[PDB]
Amino acid sequence: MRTISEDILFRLEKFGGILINKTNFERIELDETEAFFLYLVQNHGIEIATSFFKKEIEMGKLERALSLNIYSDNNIEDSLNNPYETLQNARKHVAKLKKHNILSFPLELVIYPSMYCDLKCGFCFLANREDRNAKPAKDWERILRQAKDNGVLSVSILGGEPTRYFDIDNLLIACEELKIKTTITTNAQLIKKSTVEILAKSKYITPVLSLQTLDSKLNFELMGVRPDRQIKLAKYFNEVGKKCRINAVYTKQSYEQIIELVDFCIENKIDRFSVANYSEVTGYTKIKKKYDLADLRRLNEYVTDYITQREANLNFATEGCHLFTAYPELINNSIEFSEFDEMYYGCRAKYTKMEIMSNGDILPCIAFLGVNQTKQNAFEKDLLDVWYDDPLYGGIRSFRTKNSKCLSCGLLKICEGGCYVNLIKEKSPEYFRDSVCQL
Amino acid sequence: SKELEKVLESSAM
Ligand SMILES: C[S@@+](CC[C@H](N)C(=O)[O-])C[C@H]1O[C@@H](n2cnc3c(N)ncnc32)[C@H](O)[C@@H]1O
Ligand code: MET
Ligand code: SF4
Ligand code: SF4
Ligand code: SF4
Repeated sequence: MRTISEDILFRLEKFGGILINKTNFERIELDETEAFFLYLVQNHGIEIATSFFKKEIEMGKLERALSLNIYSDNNIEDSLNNPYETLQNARKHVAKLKKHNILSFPLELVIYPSMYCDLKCGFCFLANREDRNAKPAKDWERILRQAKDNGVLSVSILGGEPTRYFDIDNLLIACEELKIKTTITTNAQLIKKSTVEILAKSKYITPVLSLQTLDSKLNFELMGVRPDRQIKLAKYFNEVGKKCRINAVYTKQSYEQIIELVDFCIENKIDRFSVANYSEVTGYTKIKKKYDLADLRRLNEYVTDYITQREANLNFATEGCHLFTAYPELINNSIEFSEFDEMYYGCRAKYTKMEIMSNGDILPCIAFLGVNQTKQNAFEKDLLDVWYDDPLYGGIRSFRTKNSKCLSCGLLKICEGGCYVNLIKEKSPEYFRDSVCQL
Repeated sequence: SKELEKVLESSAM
């Protein structure tokens, strides 16, 4: 028990620091004393850290920090710097974060190693599923290393069909070796035996299967394939004792069809079943959007009641940007956020998310795929530099609505009129309220 | 607030 565990994320922030448990993503907000102490632990070990802050320990300031189960023994080498310079850099870092007024680094990194896909889902948010310039895993390894060192929480491997990416196995192995909490989302049709084996034995990587419904007819209409492959692979992961998740997009499923999926997830011990809002934000989707966010809540109520009334257990969730607009009873002007939560909740593109396309384009969100503005290259510039200076981030971060209703809304600071990308499409973005908003 | 936090956590893609 000499240094911070690899299963724990610690980061300096403008207000002090943040602690996140990578197993359930529960956060702990730290003051400067706690943060600087743990910063020394991170770079010099507990003995040096405790010796340095002996006065603070004596005064009882670090009782909570010392009591937390976040310590371990690592093979990572300590900083060559003097602890005083490390503390010096910590103060400079905090002051810099105050000046820029940003979170230190995205928690969520989403990489698209190849935009190629073997399918053509009618609901796919991508414009095209072709790619002949995908980079090798070695180039992506440099990206992951930056992400880890700057305090990323999780990495999501998308596309495109990532299991059709030629260098997927090496990419997955790289994630495992770096001990990065990772997910990979796949249509599961032609996943390689080598890829399944890597996932089955993985500690840090969780597979997510894209499956709309057990109904063979309807799933073929939506994805162009039967559910057979997804079903079969979900069963396999259960039998080998590997956690596996399922994500469906709420396009035109009936309640009875969703419940069929719920029952399947229960019996095959799915770790998480998520139903996503059908997002048109990119502007490339084809299938007509039948349900809104209010309808998504309606489904959440129906499913949660079914699980309860049937006395079953399932980590069920509904997800989508601005989903909170369907919960008017929970919204009021007495809502108060911490410094972190105010920048974390709402639009993740502002201060917590980064997405990297196959060509290296750094987007605050996939929504910017339909925005005609220049994008910086991750294969030629450091992620951290971009996180600070990027004009797309700067635009969405500094955007403020002038809408009368929004200005009096309790969730104003985390929403600002709705999706920034949707708003800039309109004639007067600052006065337009996004139509997704059910309030 | 626990209810509000769950909804806000889900308010994302
Ligand atoms: C957006 S990511 C992450 C989804 C979810 N947050 C999770 O926990 O997996 C991958 C999913 O996006 C889904 N997807 C594709 N096009 C979509 C769209 N237009 N709207 C919403 N989801 C879409 C794919 O089916 C895939 O399962
Ligand atoms: C845009 S979807 C990206 C991941 C994979 N192609 C899936 O659909 O599950
Ligand atoms: S499998 Fe994923 S990338 Fe391929 S078309 Fe369907 S949603 Fe799009
Ligand atoms: S769009 Fe406007 S009114 Fe609706 S939740 Fe956001 S700030 Fe509040
Ligand atoms: S930019 Fe729009 S789609 Fe992307 S995270 Fe923010 S609100 Fe959601």
